[PDB]
Amino acid sequence: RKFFVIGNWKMNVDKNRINGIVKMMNKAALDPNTEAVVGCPSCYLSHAREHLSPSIGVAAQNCYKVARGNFSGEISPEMIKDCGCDWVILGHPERRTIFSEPDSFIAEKVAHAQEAGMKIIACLCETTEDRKEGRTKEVLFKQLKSLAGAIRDWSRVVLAFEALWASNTGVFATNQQVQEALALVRDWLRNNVSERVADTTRLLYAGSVNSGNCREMAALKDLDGFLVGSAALKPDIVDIINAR
Amino acid sequence: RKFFVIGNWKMNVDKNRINGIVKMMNKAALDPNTEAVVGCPSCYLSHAREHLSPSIGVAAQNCYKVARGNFSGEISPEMIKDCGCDWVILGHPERRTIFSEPDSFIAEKVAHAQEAGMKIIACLCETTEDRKEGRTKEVLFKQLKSLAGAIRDWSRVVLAFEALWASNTGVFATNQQVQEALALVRDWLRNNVSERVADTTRLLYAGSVNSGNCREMAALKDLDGFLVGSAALKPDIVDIINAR
Amino acid sequence: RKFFVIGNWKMNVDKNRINGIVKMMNKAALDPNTEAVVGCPSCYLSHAREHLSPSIGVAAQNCYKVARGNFSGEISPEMIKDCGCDWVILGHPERRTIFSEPDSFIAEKVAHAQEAGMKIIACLCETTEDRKEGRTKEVLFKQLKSLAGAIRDWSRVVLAFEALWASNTGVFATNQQVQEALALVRDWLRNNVSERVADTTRLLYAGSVNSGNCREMAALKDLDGFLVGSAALKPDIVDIINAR
Amino acid sequence: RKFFVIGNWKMNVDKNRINGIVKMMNKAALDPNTEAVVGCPSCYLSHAREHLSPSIGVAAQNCYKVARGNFSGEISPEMIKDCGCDWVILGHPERRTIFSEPDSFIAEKVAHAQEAGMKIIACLCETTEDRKEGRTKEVLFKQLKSLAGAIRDWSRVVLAFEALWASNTGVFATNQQVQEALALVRDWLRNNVSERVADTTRLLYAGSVNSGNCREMAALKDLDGFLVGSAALKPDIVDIINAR
Ligand SMILES: [Cl-]
Ligand SMILES: [Cl-]
Ligand SMILES: [Cl-]
Ligand SMILES: [Cl-]
Ligand SMILES: [Cl-]
Ligand SMILES: [Cl-]
Ligand SMILES: [Mg+2]
Repeated sequence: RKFFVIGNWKMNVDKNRINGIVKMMNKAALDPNTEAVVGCPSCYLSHAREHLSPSIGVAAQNCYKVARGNFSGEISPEMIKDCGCDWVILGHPERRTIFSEPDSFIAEKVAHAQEAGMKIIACLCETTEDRKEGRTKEVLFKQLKSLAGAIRDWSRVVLAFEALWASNTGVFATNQQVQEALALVRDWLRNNVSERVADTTRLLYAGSVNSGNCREMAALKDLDGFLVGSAALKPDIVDIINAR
Repeated sequence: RKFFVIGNWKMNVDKNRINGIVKMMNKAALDPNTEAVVGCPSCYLSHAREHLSPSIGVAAQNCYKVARGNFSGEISPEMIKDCGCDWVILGHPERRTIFSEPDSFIAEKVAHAQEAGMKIIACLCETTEDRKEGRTKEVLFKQLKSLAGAIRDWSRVVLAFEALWASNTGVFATNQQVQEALALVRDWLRNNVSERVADTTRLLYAGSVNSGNCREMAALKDLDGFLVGSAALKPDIVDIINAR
Repeated sequence: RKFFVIGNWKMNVDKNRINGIVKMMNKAALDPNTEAVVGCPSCYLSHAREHLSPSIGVAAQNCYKVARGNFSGEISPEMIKDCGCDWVILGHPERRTIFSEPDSFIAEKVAHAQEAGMKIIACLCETTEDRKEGRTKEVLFKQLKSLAGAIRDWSRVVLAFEALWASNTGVFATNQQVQEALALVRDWLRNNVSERVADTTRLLYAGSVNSGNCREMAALKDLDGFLVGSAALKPDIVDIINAR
Repeated sequence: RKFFVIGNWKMNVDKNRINGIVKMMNKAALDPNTEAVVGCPSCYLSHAREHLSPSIGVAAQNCYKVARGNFSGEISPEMIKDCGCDWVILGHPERRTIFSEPDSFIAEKVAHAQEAGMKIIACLCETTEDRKEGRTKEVLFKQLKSLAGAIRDWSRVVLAFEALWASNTGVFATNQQVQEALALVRDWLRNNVSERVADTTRLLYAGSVNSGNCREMAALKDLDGFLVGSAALKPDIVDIINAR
């Protein structure tokens, strides 16, 4: 499983900031054995893709569930590809919570993105309430069951897990908690899809990884890389790419 | 009130289709007394702005309610301006219905778009159900009260009204019912904001307007222009801009 | 209403026969006051369009209701446009009878072809059984009601009426029966859509029309042209185009 | 039995997408021991055949049951051959389900395509309601008996089996389920046609095959190749052709 790092710029960049990040990533010595991608706002996809090293992917942060139509404010996988970009993040925790996107909606998006030839970073997450009530496994099973019902080509999927109780709360997940969550996800794939898919699907930890903790975290069992928010905007992203 | 036409491309264009529309609009003999704008998918804002005559505006089809932050899949007025575009459509009926955007959410967007210096096409709509339950006044007044609370500079706002019951139900809106809906909005502004605002604010009809019915609708008493979808992709958009 | 003649080649041509027909139509003296179109098999659309005079349109004989997807054997309006063609025939009596296409199916096709910017020849028909049971008004009203629910841009629609009891039966419709049916359709548009649409929409007679009866039928009050089958394969199509 | 791969583009391509797929397939190092075909929309048959290496066949995705006639929207094997294409897919599960094509209709098409000298990819399928109830043998034998009655020249036929219950419920058929079904089909040929026909007829699996599982599935007993949809639009089609 090739080490995989995606830096999600969320709604935190403009053209000037992207130019600086892209120049930094273009100039740095990057581990050739890491597959690196950046998550870019829809309005900057073409700009980012034209300037960034072609070996680094560019992902839209969301898309809709059909190729065309009367859906003001939405973009399709077909339009992302038209901007030169191969990747899309689907089911991001911010869409699931702030925008209340249901699992069935995300599944419709994943299914169409797959038909369009996209590569997908599909996100899983558990809330503070989920973890306190002991529903971690229940929520992950439900989210995975929904995703797997929409996926026909697992080779073009990467999965990311975020513990929302560890995002700007004053608490981080322990190494054991991270390893146990990703081991649960891999065992789900093994038992409900196939051993081949379990053994080849990259599982990411989405959390507060940075220069100071990435090498430690990159050695965790069942971890294949990272989905990073704030470190994507900083030199830390180079160290994370280089964590192995 | 300066005649105003916005052609909304929705999710129906790619870069090649935009290139054809933009060439057509750049080359067309457009009435200098019409203010013309196109509604453009977020991923093509910069492309459209860079290729479209500067005298024609470019509108994003949606935006979020703050300038920046951890909002995957959203863009801000500040980012739209960073793409060189001055306009944003807010409260479009497709967002109100398909995406269930409540008035209070649209209000937050309109307020921050006002703060950011955007020009806004703020949309009103009456559903088929609203028409049959006889609550047209009730729903339109609630929508307007919400918008007006979020607007302190009406010079940068245009209002658009869609009768959702007038598209693909078998029932067609007469010129009389269009004029009457627009006069209702205008008098609400007279009663609840100011007569100066009512006299100066452009009120648009959003509906099935094309080369065949546009000259007749452009002469309705309280109509100041059009928000059009399908015709925006056809040569009709020039005839609509030139409807007077 | 500009005189309109469409020659439908149905499934009666190969490349060689198309070359013969196209050569004949290209060289013939055609009335410039007539809008001429040919109905062409899907596999020959590009060939017909690249060889036919730019003055004469090319129409596919059918299409599906979405732009793309997992629909083996179907083509979309977007693919027809990609072949350089502007027109599609929808609801042809052969598809309503042999292929049992229901009104609601044809309505989805018309609505999507409209969204895609096609020009449409939408067909109505009464069967021998309908006429025998005195249900002529009933079936035409039902078909019209369905089509009207799907049309937003009447400027891009032509309607054609076929009396199937006049097709390879040994009975022809009289000129009086044709005028009565077309006047029925035009008054339905007056009553249920608008006077302006009734005034401007071309109504065609689909039936056995050839050199010997085209001038007489072309003088019928509510007839605006012809949807021709067998004469489209013969020099007669030139006389029909020139019937006024 | 020569390994056989058909990549069905369904209704998912335009001329641009074909040109990229065709250049990729043209430039690839393809196993000369694989017979490769692509399934092409009717309106692009000539375009695909004219741009594709002669080593790769081109199949229409459907046709009608006679050579010519008053059948708007239909094409014949004779017309497909006139476009230079040798193959036709008949009985595709999308035609059997979405378009409700009955076995008797499919047999009329197969018999006429045989008369016309076509090569045929004839499809079988088991729906969700079929795997449940357990009618695997009975409905498949109905489809097979119908195809066999319409075939006098098996050298020009390939059979494809789709477990529609898999794709439609979002799961994958096991390798034992695939081998069981193809062994079932071949044993039916052995007992009801001839040993020589069972021994020489290529049986394909129609399902979600991609670069990750194609080598595994290509080694399955009684499997002679693949009918693939989504992977035909991706570089995976090269890996599938080369899976042996
Ligand atoms: Cl990319
Ligand atoms: Cl993130
Ligand atoms: Cl602008
Ligand atoms: Cl609109
Ligand atoms: Cl044309
Ligand atoms: Cl009347
Ligand atoms: Mg008053």
